[PDB]
Amino acid sequence: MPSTFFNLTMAFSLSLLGTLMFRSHLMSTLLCLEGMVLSLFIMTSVTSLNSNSMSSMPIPITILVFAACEAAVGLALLVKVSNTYGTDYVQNLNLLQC
Amino acid sequence: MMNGRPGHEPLKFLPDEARSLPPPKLNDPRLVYMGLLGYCTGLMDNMLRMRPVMRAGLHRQLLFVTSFVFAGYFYLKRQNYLYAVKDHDMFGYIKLHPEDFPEKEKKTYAEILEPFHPVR
Amino acid sequence: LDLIWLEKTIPKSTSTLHTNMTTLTTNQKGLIKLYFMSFLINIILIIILYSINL
Amino acid sequence: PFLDIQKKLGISLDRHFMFLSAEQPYKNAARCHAFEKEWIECAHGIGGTRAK
Amino acid sequence: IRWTYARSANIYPNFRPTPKNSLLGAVAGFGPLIFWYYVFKTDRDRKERLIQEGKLDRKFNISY
Amino acid sequence: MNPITLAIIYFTIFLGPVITMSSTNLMLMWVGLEFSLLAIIPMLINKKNPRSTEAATKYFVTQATASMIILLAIVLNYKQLGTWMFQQQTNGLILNMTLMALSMKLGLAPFHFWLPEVTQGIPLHMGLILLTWQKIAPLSILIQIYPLLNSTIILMLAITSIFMGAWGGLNQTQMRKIMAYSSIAHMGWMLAILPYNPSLTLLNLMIYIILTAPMFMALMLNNSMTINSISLLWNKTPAMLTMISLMLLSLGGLPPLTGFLPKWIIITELMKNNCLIMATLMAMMALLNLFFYTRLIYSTSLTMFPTNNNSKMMTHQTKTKPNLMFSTLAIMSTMTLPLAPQLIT
Amino acid sequence: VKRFFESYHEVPDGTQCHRKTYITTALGGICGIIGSAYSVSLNPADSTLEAVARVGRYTFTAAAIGAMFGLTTCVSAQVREKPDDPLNYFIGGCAGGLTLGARTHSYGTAAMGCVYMGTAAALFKIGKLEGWELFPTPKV
Amino acid sequence: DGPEKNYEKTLAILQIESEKAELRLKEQEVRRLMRARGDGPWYQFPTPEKEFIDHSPKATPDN
Amino acid sequence: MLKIILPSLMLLPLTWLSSPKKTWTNVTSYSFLISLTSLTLLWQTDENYKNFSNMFSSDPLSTPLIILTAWLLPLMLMASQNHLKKDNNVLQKLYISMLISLQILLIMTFSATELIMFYILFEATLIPTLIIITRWGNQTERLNAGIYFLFYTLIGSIPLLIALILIQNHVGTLNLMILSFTTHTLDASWSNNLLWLACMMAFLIKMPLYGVHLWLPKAHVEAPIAGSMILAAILLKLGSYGMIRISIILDPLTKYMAYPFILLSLWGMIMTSSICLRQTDLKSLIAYSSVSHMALVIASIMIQTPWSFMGATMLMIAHGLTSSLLFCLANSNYERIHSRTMIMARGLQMVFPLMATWWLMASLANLALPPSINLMGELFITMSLFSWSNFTIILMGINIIITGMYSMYMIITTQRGKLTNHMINLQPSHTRELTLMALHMIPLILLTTSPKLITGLTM
Ligand SMILES: CCCCCCCCCCCCCCCCCC(=O)OC[C@H](COP(=O)([O-])OCC[N+](C)(C)C)OC(=O)CCCCCCCCCCCCCCCCC
Ligand SMILES: CCCCCCCCCCCCCCCCCC(=O)OC[C@H](COP(=O)(O)OCCN)OC(=O)CCCCCCCCCCCCCCCCC
Repeated sequence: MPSTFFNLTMAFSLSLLGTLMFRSHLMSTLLCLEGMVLSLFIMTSVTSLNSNSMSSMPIPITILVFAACEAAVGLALLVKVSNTYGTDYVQNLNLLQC
Repeated sequence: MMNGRPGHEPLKFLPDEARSLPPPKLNDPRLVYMGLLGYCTGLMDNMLRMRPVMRAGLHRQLLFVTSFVFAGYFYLKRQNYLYAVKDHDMFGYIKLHPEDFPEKEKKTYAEILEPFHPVR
Repeated sequence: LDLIWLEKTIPKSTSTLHTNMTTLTTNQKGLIKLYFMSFLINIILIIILYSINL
Repeated sequence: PFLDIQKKLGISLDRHFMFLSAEQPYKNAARCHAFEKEWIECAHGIGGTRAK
Repeated sequence: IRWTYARSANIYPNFRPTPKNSLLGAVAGFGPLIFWYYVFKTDRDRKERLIQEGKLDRKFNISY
Repeated sequence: MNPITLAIIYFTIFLGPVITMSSTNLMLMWVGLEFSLLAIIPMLINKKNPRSTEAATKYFVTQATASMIILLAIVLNYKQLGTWMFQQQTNGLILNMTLMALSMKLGLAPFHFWLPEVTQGIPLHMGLILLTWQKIAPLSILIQIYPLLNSTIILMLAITSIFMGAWGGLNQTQMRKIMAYSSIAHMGWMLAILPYNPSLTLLNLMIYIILTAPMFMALMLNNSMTINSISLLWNKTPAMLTMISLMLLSLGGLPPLTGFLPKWIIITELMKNNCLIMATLMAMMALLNLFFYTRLIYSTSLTMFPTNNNSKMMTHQTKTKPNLMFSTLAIMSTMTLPLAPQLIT
Repeated sequence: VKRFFESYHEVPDGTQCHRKTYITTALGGICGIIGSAYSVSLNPADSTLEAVARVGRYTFTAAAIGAMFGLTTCVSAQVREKPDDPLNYFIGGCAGGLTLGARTHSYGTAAMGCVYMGTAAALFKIGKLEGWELFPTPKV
Repeated sequence: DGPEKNYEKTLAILQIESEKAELRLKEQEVRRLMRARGDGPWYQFPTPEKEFIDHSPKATPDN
Repeated sequence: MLKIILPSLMLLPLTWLSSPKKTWTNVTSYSFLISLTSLTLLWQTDENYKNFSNMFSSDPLSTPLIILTAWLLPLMLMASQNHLKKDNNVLQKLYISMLISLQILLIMTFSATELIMFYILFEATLIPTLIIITRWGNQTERLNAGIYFLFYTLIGSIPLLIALILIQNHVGTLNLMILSFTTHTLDASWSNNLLWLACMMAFLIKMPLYGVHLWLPKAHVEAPIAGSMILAAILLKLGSYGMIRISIILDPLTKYMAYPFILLSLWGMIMTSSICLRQTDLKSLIAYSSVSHMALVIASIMIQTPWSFMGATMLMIAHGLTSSLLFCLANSNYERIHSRTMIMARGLQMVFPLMATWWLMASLANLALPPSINLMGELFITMSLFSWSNFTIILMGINIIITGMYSMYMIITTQRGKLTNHMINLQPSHTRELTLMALHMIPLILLTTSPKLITGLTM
């Protein structure tokens, strides 16, 4: 459990580094966001199963539902970006600087 | 800072203990200013809606003044209770901790030697 | 003393300083890639500051 | 909480599963139930600073 | 109007800092200040030393 | 939008921060933040232009990253302490994760690079409800854990927030961006007074909201997005120039306007806790904020910019746009300084 | 590095002059690396070569500022035989400002840097002598 | 009216201001001490609620 | 003090409810009655200070400034009535409202017994000066003048606010009499030096000191006549009252920290008098003369002699009256000729003989003609400065010589000489403007007759 939770935290940190460090694909950025979501699910589930906290067992389902609604809204925004600009490259969304 | 005190019943505008306090005298500068702000609000609203400033919406101006005085009176009662309970907790803590607040034997202007700085 | 050097020294120099610095701080390109690289730098610096402060 | 609507109305929307030694399904105690209970009855009524 | 504008509202638009006017402004804004500072400081320390040593006499000086 | 989805979206926008404040569980505060973000996204996207698309996309990715960092800190605290609240002995790294993520959510520097970006491109009522309502819930979370946070990082964030807010508001012309940088500076003041007295943080939040709302409403009167657009206000509605001047001076913090009171009492408490250097630096940056407010006053009220020929049509037509709620908030945000002991606690 | 920064003050001014210069140069170099990272992040270069070039230029400019600051403050304190006086720090901050102006190639920036950095160093020395708190823990 | 009215009004003003100054100084000292070691009404930070702990016998006797 | 503040407050509804054909008459008459009511503060038959309430107090120093403000307001209305004649009624009533707000806030500022309230009213009276100068000024750099004025004053005043809050936290009440009684010595540390500088620099900007005086000439040139009168007659003295109030808790390190400001004041009054010699603008000439006289006041306040304080206070009152009179005469010529050029109108003694008499009297007051309160204050400042250091008499002599030169040069180039016969639009005289000069000059003669009213705190 300590090594497992340490590498889970490192997986979250790597997914956060990928989310912060953009490449050309907003789709890849969203995928990094759900990498963070999945790491959070795994950490919460492992903690609840280790502590035998059946009162806190609703928390993984809660984060799954809420972050999945988040992902659906983000997919809708990516759809709007792609429909507006043909492609979903993130460098096109820069006309609000001025 | 006072939200964690003992006997703090949650989300109470005016607890019953506050009823031991003197109410505002209902003609005091704070409530008079609240009524003046209500009247100025009505006048400014008349100007912004492009009506006669004093000759239009007399019921509206009366409603503004009355609502401002009402809200100011009850908020002033709550604030008076808050200041009173702050002072009461302060004096209670001072009484309960007398070693931390010693009376200083403050001495006269006959033994202390204030330095003299001439202006010349 | 009035129309050249005190005016160059106090008010116009403060105005020029703040104009240069506001150009520097509002030279933003509007790219969320650069913005999130900036946010990553902020995260690294705050983590380092916590590590050295403890 | 910042707003004490749950304490004012007397309801418990989310206060009954804050910690491991709270109510559990079919009376199955979580780990360190006794330790966390003793910590909470120690810390109760004296505030955070005196609790620490 | 042109003379007044050139004398008042055009000097700072047509001023450019050179070494010469930098030195001139520095000396004209500080040299009198440093000189009078030294004059008044030496005079006041001389008066102070005289009055604590006791040799300076204020026979009827009460309207100081 | 039909009234059914209007009511549901607006109710969820209302429900998010209310859930966040009412809940004692960190998870339910997180889901309140989730409701707020998800509910407000369609209202930003509503106008259906590429600028609205950019603003919604940047706002979403920023709040997504900040919400995941919030969730990471909550999960780490649950692993360390077994409970769902940062009680007294949670890790300082976890608390700094919360502070950085909530500063990202609020939009203060050096996490402020999206707030003018998002505020531009959305309608003025969207900028209003964002810059007023969406900051109560993260500030509520920050207030709930005030005695545990790290004053060094908080003061550094506040200092850089007001510095870049003052410099930005000094720079650009666009009114929504001006309000965004004003928001950044005011949130810097809020965050600085947060670890010592959260009551003054709430007082600054209330004063900022009741000052920021009515001048957004005056912007929505003529949909003036530009300094020039608010500069020809004298031909359109000359009855508003005096209140615009008073609200801008109150936002600048000039006495005897009641917007001087938050900065004054914050400086008082900060000097009670002995951070003279921060108090003075924050005051000079507030002076720069007052500079760009005063430039706005010069543009709209104290001078008289040239107008067009169709302003004759605009004066011919009548309008009933300003509601009764504008004047009450303007008066309570302009002429309320002598009630300072009542305003403070 | 916190031990390094508090080991700056283990000896009075005018003593261990090389060590003081090295510590202040290191602090200026760290500030230059941070500023260069922010600069190449917000304002990317056209290629990695001149990106690293401006990183090196910013780091060297800030390191020169710190080095001349430490050397000038230490030399002034040593040759005037009084360590706990803010004038030495003011001359050091002015020397750092002239270093900034010499790197920027403008006497106007040199003079502004002299005045501002000398004032900043003077108040830093005053605060260190008389116990000012930059980051105070909440007491009331 | 006369000099005694102004004299005694000044005395009343001075007494009120001196009492206010002493009360402000004592308020600062009380707030400092209370935050340093919270044992009075103020600066009482929250604590998990005791009333939501199960005391019934459970499935595992080692509790 | 309430019996003066309240009817001045009620002047505003009188302004906004009066008929458009009667508002000037009503406000002018009732403001004259306000000044007459404000004359009751001179009933000072005993050495105790008039403490009216826990909020307002009167003083031998505060009383002349309050009376001067209450007297100045109707003269401001008289001066402003002409250039606003082609204006809307709401604009005229707004201008009168700004003047009345200035008058109220300045009375409350001088009668404030508590320095935080003093600062609140300090910025409160900062605001409508900005509004007046920037809205009713004439040419295009009035906005620049407003920015310089406001930001010089605010950058000065912010460390004053910090120093005041530190003083309140250290002592407990910051009430002026409590501070004066239970003051304590300062340990001559660097923190105390910075505290002293912070609580001195706000007033030093306001007076102004030399080197930070740059906001004043542009503000007076681009201001309307009421703005020039209110600035040059009240706000510099407001700064002066500021140092006299704050300096009592700063012993003893003002003795050595006074050195740069005295030197700046002496060399600055010499420099500004020289600028008055080679000045091409009449309003700028009066403005730089104001800078020189206020530099004299600065030097007296910093050397802290009782004779310096008394001469400073009398110079405050004298300079307020004579600078307002000079600005009024310059504005009369400006509404005649639509120009501020010093040399454009030359032979005005021919066509305005009575106004030339007023010009001569104003300049004779300016160059300190005895037995007037001008030379009374100037001579006592000279005495105290000579007692401080005997070599100050050289700078004083140079300043007095150049003062006489610029005053007589102004008279010679504006009244004396050949008449510019091309100026066909020279109306003879307004009874309003002649009354304005008379109401400026008669209190100067009365205060010359009885100088005990303005002798200030020390004597
Ligand atoms: C118009 C002039 C403006 C600039 C000059 C203003 C005054 C200059 C001297 C004072 C320092 C700066 C103001 C500090 C205000 C508070 C003073 C005080 O309380 O001191 C005691 C305090 C010390 O408090 P203390 O006295 O309790 O010290 C602790 C003492 N023990 C431990 C024994 C209890 O001084 C400070 O803390 C001063 C820190 C100031 C740091 C920031 C300064 C920034 C720059 C300010 C000016 C910016 C505008 C001008 C820019 C250039 C324009 C051309
Ligand atoms: C001998 C005594 C010596 C000691 C005392 C020295 C201090 C004296 C008092 C300070 C005087 C400051 C004067 C400030 C006003 C003058 C500057 C100005 O007016 O700038 C105008 C300019 C904008 O002009 P703009 O409108 O764009 O165009 C002109 C017409 N269209 O504006 C700009 O370009 C930018 C203006 C920014 C705002 C300037 C005012 C606020 C300055 C805040 C300073 C903060 C200092 C601390 C900062 C952090 C630490 C470095």
